[PDB]
Amino acid sequence: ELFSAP
Amino acid sequence: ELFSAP
Amino acid sequence: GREEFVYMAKLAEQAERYEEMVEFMEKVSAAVDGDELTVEERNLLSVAYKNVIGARRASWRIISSIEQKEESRGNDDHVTAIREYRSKIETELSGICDGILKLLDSRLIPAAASGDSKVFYLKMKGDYHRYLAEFKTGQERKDAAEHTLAAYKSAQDIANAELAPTHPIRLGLALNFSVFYYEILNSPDRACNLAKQAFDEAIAELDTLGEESYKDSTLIMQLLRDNLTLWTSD
Amino acid sequence: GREEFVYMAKLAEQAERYEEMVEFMEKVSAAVDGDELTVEERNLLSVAYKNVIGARRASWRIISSIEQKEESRGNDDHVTAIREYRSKIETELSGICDGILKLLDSRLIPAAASGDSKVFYLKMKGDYHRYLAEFKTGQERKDAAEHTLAAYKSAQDIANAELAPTHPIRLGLALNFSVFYYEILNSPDRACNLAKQAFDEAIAELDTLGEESYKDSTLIMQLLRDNLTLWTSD
Repeated sequence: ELFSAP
Repeated sequence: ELFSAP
Repeated sequence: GREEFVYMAKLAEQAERYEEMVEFMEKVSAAVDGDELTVEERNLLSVAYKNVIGARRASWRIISSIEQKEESRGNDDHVTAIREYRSKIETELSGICDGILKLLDSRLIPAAASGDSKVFYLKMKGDYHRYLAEFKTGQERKDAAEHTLAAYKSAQDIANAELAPTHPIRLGLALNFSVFYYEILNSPDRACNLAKQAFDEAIAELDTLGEESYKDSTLIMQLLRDNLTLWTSD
Repeated sequence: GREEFVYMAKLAEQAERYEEMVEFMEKVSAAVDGDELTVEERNLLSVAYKNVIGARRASWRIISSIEQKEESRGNDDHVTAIREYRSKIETELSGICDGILKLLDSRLIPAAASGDSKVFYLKMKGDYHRYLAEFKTGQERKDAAEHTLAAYKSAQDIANAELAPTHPIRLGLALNFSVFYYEILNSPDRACNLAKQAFDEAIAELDTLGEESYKDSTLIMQLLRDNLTLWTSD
């Protein structure tokens, strides 16, 4: 559920 | 936007 | 071996690498000479080709819209570039259909021993001749439309004779056959009549159901209604 | 040549044929000797690579999970087949990372003339070295981790000195840098502090943003918060 940059 | 069989 | 390639096909599916899923099932079919694919294998093969062709169909549609818009603007340089790109997608579409049709004509259809399998594969043959008709032109389009009508109408004869009106395969054939009428043959009336007929024949014996068997039938029947709803109000 | 291959990249994007979008953007970067890619061209190149690598990363994750379940509680021949398949996905991952990293080291980073573009391309270098670190082992992982931190730290130095704390590129760098700490280096404390620090320094001067730039900065900052919320509860 961890996000990085788009 | 018609539907054919799955 | 058949078992190994089935497992690889399931790994490719999970990974959503459907081009490789096609290859693994292509090898499952080769390992099964004469004998029929299992329901599981039969379904994996169709899931493998559906996604593969589904992506190119999506691409072809969006590219065609862009071509027409650019034609309306007069950008000849853009239209030239779009047509060459569309032609590339059409070449892939042709190859994907040729692969499954070659397998259907030479192995799967000849080996189908039950009405169930006969209506499944013939239906699939019509489906992939229909996809060809979506983009082909001239004689190649008419040849594809006729192969579709031949395969669908044949599959229909067996379905009415050996499959219950609620059988998912029979309902799926009627749905796709009706779509074929509307989109390829531009016969909306024939499309609505077939979609309603297949639906009415189903509701007649629908209440004679289990509890978890008509999950698949109800799904197809709702699609028939949705298409009818759209076709009836133009 | 340049303008034609940009258009082709845009078509490939609409078609969701991203491997071809990479090829078109590779030809764009080759046609731009010394000069910098436009913001439009620069953004098309990362969307292309982002999606190409994004697919294989998704595939690699699911295959790895299946390998571990089979290894713990299942057949060894299945594990053997999975490992060969995972190894094929890792070869594609390596190839994709290799393509953009070569382009970054030999053209894009050398040609970056503003702090804006320098942080962008250095941040990208770290991103694709990080993607290598996600699956590489042994020396290749160590080499990837070292290159990521070097590229991120370099980028951070320029970002702090020449980019506003609300600039999306600077915020994106902080987000990915913080993810690198948590996932690759297993340094949760440094991950949380860098995310909070980049988030606090942003909220301080968020009043200066307009309405089209307030949307870009608030999007990255919400991701920083989401990660912090998860990291702070472990």
